[PDB]
Amino acid sequence: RILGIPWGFLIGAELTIVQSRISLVNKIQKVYRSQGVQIHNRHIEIIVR
Amino acid sequence: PLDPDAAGFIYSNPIETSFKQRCLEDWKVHHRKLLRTLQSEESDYMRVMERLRNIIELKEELEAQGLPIDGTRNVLYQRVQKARRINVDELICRIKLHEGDT
Amino acid sequence: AGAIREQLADLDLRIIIENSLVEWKQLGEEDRKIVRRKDF
RNA sequence: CCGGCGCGCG
DNA sequence: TCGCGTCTCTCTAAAATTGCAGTCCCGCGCGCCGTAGGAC
DNA sequence: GTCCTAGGACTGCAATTTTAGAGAGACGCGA
Repeated sequence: RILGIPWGFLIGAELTIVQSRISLVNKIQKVYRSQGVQIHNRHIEIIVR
Repeated sequence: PLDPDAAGFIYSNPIETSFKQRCLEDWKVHHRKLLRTLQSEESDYMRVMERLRNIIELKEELEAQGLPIDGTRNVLYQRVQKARRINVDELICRIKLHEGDT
Repeated sequence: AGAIREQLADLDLRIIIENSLVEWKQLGEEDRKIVRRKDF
């Protein structure tokens, strides 16, 4: 409603995906770190991408 | 394609649309845009909102056909039973679109 | 199945596309099965 | 030289 | 002389359950049992 | 003896099953 031509869809999708990736990695890393499992961020970022 | 005109296109040529119909479509798409930006971006508010949308008991049966004669008595009955055989503008312009204006 | 094969053989796919598009536009210009018919 | 059922090992 | 809520359906838009479709670690060893049915 | 011989647990989802919503042609009653 604020932005019309693709800056509505482009920026909306960009903001949603950027926020989703941050929380998706945090939730997965939080589960494994609670169990003492050590996995690099690269491996999870490959899956989330 | 049976039509030789469709030769060249991928999924046949565009369908025939008269210049009169194309102008009407462009008039409609413009006003659906104007109505959209009204809700996103007081007695004057309702009168323009209604204006944009407007740019789109046996006697009740008469609207299904052309209403030939009818009116006095039993004519409506005979016709219904025989019909089965065939079977503010100065304020609207104050808004402005900005499509393509980066 | 013979009737089905005959129906499939004489189909005009371009007419199918045009009729589907025009019906989709008619539905849009007018909410569960009003959408499910569109998805069809 | 094919599949089911039962029993096991890591 | 029609007019009036309305009797009895009437057809479809919109949810609301509801019956499939799909899936459910890996790698080894051994044994047993199939292969059925009927008028001769 | 036998030799041929013909019933989980969860998720996802479109399919029935309504529920409703208005709605109308003929109409018994009625003005």
